[PDB]
Amino acid sequence: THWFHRNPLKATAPVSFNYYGVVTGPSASKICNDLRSSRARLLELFTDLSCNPEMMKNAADSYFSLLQGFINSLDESTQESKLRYIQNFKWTDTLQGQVPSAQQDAVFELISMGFNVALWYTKYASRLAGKENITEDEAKEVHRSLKIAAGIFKHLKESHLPKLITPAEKGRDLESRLIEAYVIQCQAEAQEVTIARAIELKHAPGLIAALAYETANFYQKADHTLSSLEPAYSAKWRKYLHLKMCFYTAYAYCYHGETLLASDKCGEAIRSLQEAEKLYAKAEALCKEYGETKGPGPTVKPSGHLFFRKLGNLVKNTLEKCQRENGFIYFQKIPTEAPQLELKANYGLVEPIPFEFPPTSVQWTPETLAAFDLT
Amino acid sequence: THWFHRNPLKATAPVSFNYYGVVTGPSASKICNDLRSSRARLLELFTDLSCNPEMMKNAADSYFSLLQGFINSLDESTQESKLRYIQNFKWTDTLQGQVPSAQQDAVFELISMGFNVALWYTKYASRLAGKENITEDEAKEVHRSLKIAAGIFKHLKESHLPKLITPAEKGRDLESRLIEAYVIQCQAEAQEVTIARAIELKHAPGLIAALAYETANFYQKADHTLSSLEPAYSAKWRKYLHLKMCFYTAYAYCYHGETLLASDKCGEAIRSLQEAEKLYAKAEALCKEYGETKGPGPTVKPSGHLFFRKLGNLVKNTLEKCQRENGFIYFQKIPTEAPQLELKANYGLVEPIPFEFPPTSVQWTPETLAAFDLT
Amino acid sequence: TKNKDGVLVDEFGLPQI
Amino acid sequence: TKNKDGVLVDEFGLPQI
Repeated sequence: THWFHRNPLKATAPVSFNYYGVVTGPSASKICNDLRSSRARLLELFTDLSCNPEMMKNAADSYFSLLQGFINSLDESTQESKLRYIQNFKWTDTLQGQVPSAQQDAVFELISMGFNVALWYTKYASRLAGKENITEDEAKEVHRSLKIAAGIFKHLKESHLPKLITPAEKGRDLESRLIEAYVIQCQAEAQEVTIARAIELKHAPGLIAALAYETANFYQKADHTLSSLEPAYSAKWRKYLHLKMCFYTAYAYCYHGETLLASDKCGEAIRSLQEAEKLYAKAEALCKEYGETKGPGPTVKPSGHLFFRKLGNLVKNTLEKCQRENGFIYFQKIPTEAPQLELKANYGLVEPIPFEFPPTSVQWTPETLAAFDLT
Repeated sequence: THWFHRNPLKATAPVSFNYYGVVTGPSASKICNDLRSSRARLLELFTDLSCNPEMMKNAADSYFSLLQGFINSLDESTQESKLRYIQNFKWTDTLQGQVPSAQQDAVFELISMGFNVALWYTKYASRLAGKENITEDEAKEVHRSLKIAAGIFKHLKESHLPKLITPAEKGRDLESRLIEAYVIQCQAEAQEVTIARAIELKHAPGLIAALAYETANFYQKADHTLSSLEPAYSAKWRKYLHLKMCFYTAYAYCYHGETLLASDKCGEAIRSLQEAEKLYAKAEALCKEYGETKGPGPTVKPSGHLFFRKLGNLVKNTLEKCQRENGFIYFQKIPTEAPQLELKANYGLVEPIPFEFPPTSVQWTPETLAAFDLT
Repeated sequence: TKNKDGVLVDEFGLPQI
Repeated sequence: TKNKDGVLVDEFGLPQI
């Protein structure tokens, strides 16, 4: 079973898009009704178990292509829409709890909403990957939901975040480091899915070890990116990433030891296994330290180990082979340092699905824009 | 296969027992010829590999029943034999190489010769014990011979040394502390045999551990007894002793682990076993440290481990049972100290077989004794 | 589907058995 | 042969059975 720590969904205040005197004629005033309802619908799906990617993809697409007229220019003369600052939007943040923050910037809405959509795909993926029944086509669905979420986040960070006039506030969802932390985690989680698959399809030990090593690295690299944050809100989540890094370094040494045993290097296989078991114990302690850290989102539990399955057997095969010049119990002669892993994954590495917002709705014309008439 | 270190036999100057003028008459003449021949025979036997305990016993009784005419008074009415100081005897020593020692006393000869028969017994014991096949009534023979040897050394020590007029030098066989050390090594070696039997017969681990620990103590006492001597001559010997101490302390720890495992103490079982394996690997060190140490006696090698057999089986049983508590290859919750063995053997301890010299030969008569005129 | 090396790959990027 | 506890004993002093 897969267990993915989840921070809560962002929440927002309703927006009616009612400008009264500003808006004129059916066209413009009809656009404001569509935004009203598209945003309303898109906000409902977030909490709806019924909702699938096909439904979400359609809701978001609709709303964003309409909201895109508050950001982009229609003509290529001007750089940007004249409506950008017309509306005050209000949003909470994954790590900040009940406390919201407002900006009257349409771009602030685009990124907060787009962020939530991304956040949705990962939550949809985790419910899914949590099932015991989980099938192949469903596993692939999780792998994919994660790569989409990742590509969305990445796109916010790269092409969008730079445009906000309000400077980035540490701890808020809308700052660079934190979005980067989400992008990494998503890739990290897609690779876990692959690792389970590779262990189940009985793929080569070297392949698994490498993909496990690369995965632990993404987790370490994520935790690092969050190290700039204050402990209050970031502590539990960081304890989780630390936990996931240990878990997968355990797997790395475990499957790597098998590699070593096959190469007839006994003191090293033994040493690789001891570090695997050692890191797993570390991971269990962290899992305890994690369960006891207060912060955003509920705690999750791993359970469901396949690990000592594999471990018990490698330990059995190593000793059966290595008593010889090494065992039986008090061990000689074993390297003091754990065998260093620079392992390179040729298979399983996940990259984000490149994402882009829809162009401006066809409902947007120089005329229907001019029907707004600020003044 | 059993391995017993042996210092060399003692060599003695040939004695004719030709007294010329002192000797008057056929009977005194004939009793001197029998002394000479019974002694020459006993001496030839020491180096006879075709000699067994029934042969030696016979040759020894003949000579010693005659020799005591030079020592004990016949009819009482007097203290000792008037002949005690008549002959000068010369014997080398086990630790002293080619440097002999001489006293003109019959008791010096008695003791020295008795010391050699007992030595011969321990030597007949190690030759047989060294054989590969080694039936059960061959093992009894080895065991019994060590016990006889022990009994003789003890008798010589307690009931004889006192009678010597000049005290033996340090390093000499005829000094009390040395003799005591042979007694202990004879006992310790007979129990090695009992230990080989207890193991093959699959006796209780508690019984084997106790006997193994008791045997190590005997080696530590012999070693501490020889401690006051000059390292020059004693160095190699005391090395073998300290070697055996380790060897048998390790066997104690092995069979004690099994005790702690049956009583379901997992942490301490593993530790006691780590100890067993540690000491044995050290004993293999002292083995070479012993081979390259210079001193009286040849070098012997153990080979023939039945140890790792037992260790490997204990380790398996212990790992299967104890893992999931103390871990697989990397052990947790393990006592930091090896348990101190205080163990008492209720079975298999060796007492020396009580020894007595034979009665003075009836061939010694006041008439034969009067035929000796010391003028 | 084949990676750069011409080895066949499943949807997860793992080789095909 | 029995020891002081009445336990049947081996020629080497090990317990019989």
